[PDB]
Amino acid sequence: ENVSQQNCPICLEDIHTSRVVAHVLPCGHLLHRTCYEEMLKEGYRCPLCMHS
Ligand SMILES: [Zn+2]
Ligand SMILES: [Zn+2]
Repeated sequence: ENVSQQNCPICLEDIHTSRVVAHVLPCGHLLHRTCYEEMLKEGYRCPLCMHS
């Protein structure tokens, strides 16, 4: 399984290490701008913490 290539669990979309487009969460996770709003809206436990 291609786990070496990251994905956005916030909405099952694509994601990459480049944080110029992807906003950095203060816990070190990346998500596209809109998804930063979506996630921060909930303030829920960051699922990305399971994958690194
Ligand atoms: Zn997303
Ligand atoms: Zn985290």
